[PDB]
Parts: sequence; structure tokens; C-alpha cells
Amino acid sequence: QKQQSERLGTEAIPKLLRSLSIPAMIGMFVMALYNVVDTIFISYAVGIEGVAGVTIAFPIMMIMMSMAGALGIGGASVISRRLGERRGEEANQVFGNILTVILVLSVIGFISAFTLLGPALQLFGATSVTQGYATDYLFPILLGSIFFFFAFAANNIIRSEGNATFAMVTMIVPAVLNILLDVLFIFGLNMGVLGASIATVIAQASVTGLVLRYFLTGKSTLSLHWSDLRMKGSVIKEVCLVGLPAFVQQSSASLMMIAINSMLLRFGSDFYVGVFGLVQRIMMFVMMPMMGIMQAMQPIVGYNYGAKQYSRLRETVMLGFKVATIFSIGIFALLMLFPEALLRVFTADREVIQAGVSAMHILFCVTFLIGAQIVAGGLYQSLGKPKQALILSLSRQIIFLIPLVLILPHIFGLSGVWWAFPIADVLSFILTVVLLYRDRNVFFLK
Repeated sequence: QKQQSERLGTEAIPKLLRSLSIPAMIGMFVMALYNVVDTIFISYAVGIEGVAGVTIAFPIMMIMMSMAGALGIGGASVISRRLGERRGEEANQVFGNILTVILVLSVIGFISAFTLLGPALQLFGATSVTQGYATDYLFPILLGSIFFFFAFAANNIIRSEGNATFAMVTMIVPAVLNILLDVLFIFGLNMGVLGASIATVIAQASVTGLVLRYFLTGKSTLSLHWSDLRMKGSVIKEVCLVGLPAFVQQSSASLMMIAINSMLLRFGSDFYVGVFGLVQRIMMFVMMPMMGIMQAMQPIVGYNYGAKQYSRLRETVMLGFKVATIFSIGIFALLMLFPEALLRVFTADREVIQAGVSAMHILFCVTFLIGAQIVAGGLYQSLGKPKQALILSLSRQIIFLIPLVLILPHIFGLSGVWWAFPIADVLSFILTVVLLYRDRNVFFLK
């Protein structure tokens, strides 16, 4: 029991989504800019040798943020399941008792900087150039670590409460900084990668500075305490309980995309890694749309399960599906008519716009099914029962995907690239259909 500060808690619900989504949408977008407008730099004061540095580096960046993401999400879906179900101070408790595990790790990485950095970095496709570059990238970022985690903690708790707005600002603002701050070093000076990393730390510094305000200074939205508040919860088990699938879901891809990257270092030393690199930020970018609609119900479907207005969550959960679906067909469409024009950033051969878009064609007559197949994922996760999402993730990500790339590539072709995806997802979907008539309880409405 606390003071439910302004935000909402008001059940104004399908503008609770309206208003909630767009914030994510926005900075989610913005910061995706930073990529672009930053890497396009790293593709200058350095060439492509380091554009690859970055990209090898990457999944090690993700190896951390996943753990903290868990710990983040956990927080959210705890702190939502405990603000309708109004344990208003269990909240206060959690928050800090996460900051623990964080500042625990914040150091595991400060350690691992001065440790497992190189060991693992060289441990696949180490190109002497790129080696040094990705080292030069990863070192600072870990120094380093703290600002980083706390700030994904922050941005996830504060959604988990309600500030999608102050969110924006946790994004918008590295972003703006992390351009001008790059230009500062990267081109402006000449500290390239070596210096883009120490930019993107001074980024994540000058936010944390600020989230401290939206947690201490006129502590905003909700329960937030700071001298002894946290020690080491018995809740730790409650958060890892949650995040359990949450961090699976990254270490699912992340850990498998070390592979596809390091195996695409054995053929294409760099030329091809900078096009892994690229072909991502169009998936994720044109994922956002969905991603962001997701993070709206992160916590909406949060204070209403709780002990609150069950009648008004199906309203979300239905709506939530509903929207996603129109942006399912959405992305899908424009994914399949403009697959030229986006293969005009890829302008090379007339066989590059051939099997280079033979893939980008009926690879994605799945997309339109993905809407729910990923909405599903939030509403086993906002409702801290991440045991069926767990079951659900390792379906989508591994147990059906590799077994089917494997069952195709044990000779079947660069079709074992095709069928291995469009068909994988569908079972994830059909399964995710079942996962819901499994509970005529999320949607006990239609």
C-alpha cells in the first residue's frame, strides 16, 4: 500500500493503450536512428573492418542486457501484479532488491572486462583487424556496464509502473547525446570505435544521472526508497522466476547469432557481416510497430490482473491482438511489394535482386501470423506465469527452428534456409493458438 501517483491506474482502457504504445514507438524508433546515424559513421572514420568489429562484439553486449532484461521484465511483471493487487510496498521492495542483482552484475562485467573479453572475442572468426576493433568496442562498454544495466532496468520498471513518457526521455536522450557525442569523438576528434564506445558510455552516464531524479528527486510515479530499502529479497527468486523465459529469449537468438555471424566469418571475412548487421535493423525497425504495441500492455494487462477489473483486461488482450494483427498483415504486405526498393539499398547484381529477394519473398508469408504469436508472449509475461511462455519461446526460437534448419541442411539446400523459417514460425503460431484455448482465461470474452 502506497501513494498511486498521478500516472494512470485510471481504467481509461483503449487509450490507455493508445497513449501507452506511442511512447515506446517513438524513442524505440529514435534510438534505432542512433544506430544508423552512428554506424554510418563507423563506416567512415573506419571502413567495414570494424562495422564488423561491432557486429562480432554485439551478442556479447546482448549477453548482459538479457540478464538485466530478465531482471528488468521480472521487475515490470512483478510490480504490475503488485499495484492492482495493490501490495503497494512490495513494489518499493522489489525495485531496489533488483538493483542488487544488477549492481552485482554491473561488476561481474567490470570484472569480465579485465578478464573474459579477448578470450571469448577471438573465440570465433577473429580477423586481426576486426579483433582489435571489437576489443576496442567491448572494453569501454563494460567499464562501463553499470550505467548500461541500471538504465535498462530503469526503462523497464518505469514502463512497469506507467511512465512511458519519461521513458521516451530515457531513450530520446542518449540518442540525441549519442549522436552529437559521437561526431564529437569518432569524426570530430579521431577516437573512432575506441571512442564511439566511450561516447555510448557518456551516453548511458548522463541518463542514469537523470533516472536517479525520476526515482529520488521528487520521486515520481510510485514506490521508490533509498538508504536501506533493498537488501537481498526472497523475491530475487520471484524475478528470475519471471525473467526466466525473458532471458532465454535473447540468449536464444543472441547465442545462436554468435554462430550465424562467426560461421559467416569463415566465408565472408567482413563484406557479409556488415550485411548481417544491416538486414537486422530492418527487421527490428519494422518490428517496433509491434514491439511497441507489446510494451503498452506490458503493464496495462498488469494492474488489472492484480485483483482488479478482469472484465477490462480481456478488453486489452483482445484489442492488443486486434491491433498487432492489422500491423501483422501490415509489415507483411509492405514486406512483400517493396522488397525491391529495400533491395535497392542492396543494389548490386540482378541476381542480388533475384535469390537475394527470392528469400525476402515467401520467407515472410508468416509475418501476418506473427502478430499474436508475439502478443501471446507478453500476456504470459505480464501475468507472472512465464512457464507457458517459457514453453512457448523455446518452441519459436530453438526446438523447432534448428531441428528444421538441421533437418533441411542435412542436404535439402538454401531451401533449408527457406522452409526452415516460414514453416517453423507457423507451428510456433499453431502452438500459440493452442496455448490460448489452453486458457479460455486470458481471453474469456469471444
